[PDB]
Amino acid sequence: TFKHESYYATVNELTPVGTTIFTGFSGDNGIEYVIQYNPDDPTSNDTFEIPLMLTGNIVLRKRLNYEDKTRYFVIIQANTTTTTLTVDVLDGDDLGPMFLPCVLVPNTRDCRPLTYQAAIPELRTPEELNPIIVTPPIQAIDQDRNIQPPSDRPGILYSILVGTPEDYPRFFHMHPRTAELSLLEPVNRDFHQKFDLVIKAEQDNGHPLPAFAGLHIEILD
Amino acid sequence: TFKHESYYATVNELTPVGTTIFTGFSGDNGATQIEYVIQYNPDDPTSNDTFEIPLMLTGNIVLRKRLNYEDKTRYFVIIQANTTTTTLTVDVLDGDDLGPMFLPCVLVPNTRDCRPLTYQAAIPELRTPEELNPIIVTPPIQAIDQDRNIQPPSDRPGILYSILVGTPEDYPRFFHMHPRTAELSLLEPVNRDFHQKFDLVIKAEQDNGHPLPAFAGLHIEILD
Ligand SMILES: [Ca+2]
Ligand SMILES: [Ca+2]
Ligand SMILES: [Ca+2]
Ligand SMILES: [Ca+2]
Repeated sequence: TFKHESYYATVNELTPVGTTIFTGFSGDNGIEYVIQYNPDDPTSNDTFEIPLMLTGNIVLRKRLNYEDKTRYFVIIQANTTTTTLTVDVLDGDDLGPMFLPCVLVPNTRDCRPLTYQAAIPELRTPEELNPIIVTPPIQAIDQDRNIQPPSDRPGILYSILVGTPEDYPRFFHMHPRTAELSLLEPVNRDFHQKFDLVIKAEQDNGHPLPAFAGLHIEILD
Repeated sequence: TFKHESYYATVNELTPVGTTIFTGFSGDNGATQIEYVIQYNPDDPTSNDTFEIPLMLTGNIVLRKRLNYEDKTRYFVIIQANTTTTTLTVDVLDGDDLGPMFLPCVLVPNTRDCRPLTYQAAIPELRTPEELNPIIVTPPIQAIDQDRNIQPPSDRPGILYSILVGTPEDYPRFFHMHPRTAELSLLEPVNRDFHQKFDLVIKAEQDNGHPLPAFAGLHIEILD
């Protein structure tokens, strides 16, 4: 018979296969330990294993994914008595940002491509137009919705990656933190009728994992 | 007094902060209380920031910062015992934290980002799939893992190609993309009176449950 009647572990979703994720039967706290097929949670015996049947330590056998599954009920049997180990997956930083709005493409987890829009009158000063209004507003968030603790959450950096015509940096500046768009110089429609830019949103923590969107800017009368 | 002149560990780049990554001082295999602490290494300054010994008496090494195979793959960790030092060489193993990239990948100046791609094709009107297939795309559609050194090779995901979205909306009637080769097939003759051009978005993703997709444009002109 078992000392507690149920047990609990957490595992970061990035934990490599082969890592030992629970040792709590060691130290008088639990004899041959083996994992049972759990009818109520079929995939748990595929995801976790006890390689050394005498110590009862549990090793991760398949790669986890917070987006697919966050809780496992692992039935462990001893030689007879069973117990349930509940294993909660902790969300890890394996995804980058997404721009909003994100309308999912049917039968995917991918956002439908997005082209933000702006329109600038010709021959008017930065002074009269700034900030330039983008529709919908430029806005990105982490696809990782439940990183803990909150101090581990990255910020997002916005930028203009590339664009046509190639002299766009002369006319536009994007704020790296707010995505606010600034005209730097009046535009003459005799020389520029439209700009087509690619905007980037990335994480500031050394793991950019960037998302991209379009920004089309019309130049009016 | 250390038992070996130097030591060696590997660590997967995805290993969470807080994980214990080397235990090889623990079973009488280190020095002969006995206190293990990490020194600043002048020749590798960031190693003492990346690794720590929280329990000074057991000498086990715990990862303190998140690793990145793309920035750095080898650490020289100086460990001192109280007194005598030794070097632990730590190799980072490439982990699956990046998805594919379409080729060619020409880097955008001052970024690590591929310049976006629009693949091109041009189909004559009124000609059969039989006479045109496979449709020639320029450059050829093709993606590879951004993770360049995954080991062993049996751990490498396969790549799945698809047409994500497109305009005009009846493109699936005329075009099929092979999920594994990216080969593009015309399914039906095109009449230029009804269809002049197609603008598609192509996706390349991993088949291992961690898609991490890349996207590219495919423009198709319909000629005389
Ligand atoms: Ca995640
Ligand atoms: Ca993230
Ligand atoms: Ca990698
Ligand atoms: Ca990969």
